[PDB]
Amino acid sequence: DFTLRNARMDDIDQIIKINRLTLPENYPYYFFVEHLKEYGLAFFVAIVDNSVVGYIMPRIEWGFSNIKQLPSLVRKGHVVSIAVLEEYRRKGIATTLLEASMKSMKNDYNAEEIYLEVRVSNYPAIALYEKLNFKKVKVLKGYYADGEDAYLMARPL
Ligand SMILES: CC(=O)SCCNC(=O)CCNC(=O)[C@H](O)C(C)(C)COP(=O)(O)OP(=O)(O)OC[C@H]1O[C@@H](n2cnc3c(N)ncnc32)[C@H](O)[C@@H]1OP(=O)(O)O
Ligand SMILES: [Zn+2]
Ligand SMILES: [Zn+2]
Repeated sequence: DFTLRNARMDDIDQIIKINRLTLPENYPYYFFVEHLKEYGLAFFVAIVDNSVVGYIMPRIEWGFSNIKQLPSLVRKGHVVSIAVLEEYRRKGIATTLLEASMKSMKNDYNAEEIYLEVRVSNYPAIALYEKLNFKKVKVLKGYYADGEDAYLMARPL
């Protein structure tokens, strides 16, 4: 099994190892800390055997909606990053991480929608998001450094 808690400063070292193990977008350490500091209530880690094996890093933004047809300002949550170590996958960890963060985005930060980008070939992540009722909003052409497209995916909270 596993447990969930809010991320702390001393988790950063492990969050970074997980990020570099699982994703090509390898942010600097200060990028993680700023999100921990500013939006920490929605920033969660998954713990197995006393170690972090998964994380979700949020940002709460103010600006134009990804959902509403006409240009309108909203508080929107942004899943900047989420990852789970390979050996602990398919156990419901990312689902739980996402759910906890979405709840905090709504209850702590009063966000009314949540969004993210994901590589079009990332079927496990896309499946994960769609299972949580995210919808593909549009294709972002050449979004990634290597030129791969992303799906912008979003939903109300
Ligand atoms: C904004 C984001 O950062 S975009 C990038 C996301 N992060 C990454 O891609 C990093 C590498 N990949 C991973 O860490 C993981 O595969 C994650 C984060 C996508 C999923 O973590 P998991 O804990 O394994 O997801 P979880 O166990 O909650 O599974 C939820 C559902 O997603 C789907 N899913 C997860 N993995 C797969 C897979 N390999 N194949 C098909 N569907 C999958 C399933 O529908 C699953 O439910 P089910 O198997 O019971 O039917
Ligand atoms: Zn993003
Ligand atoms: Zn709270």
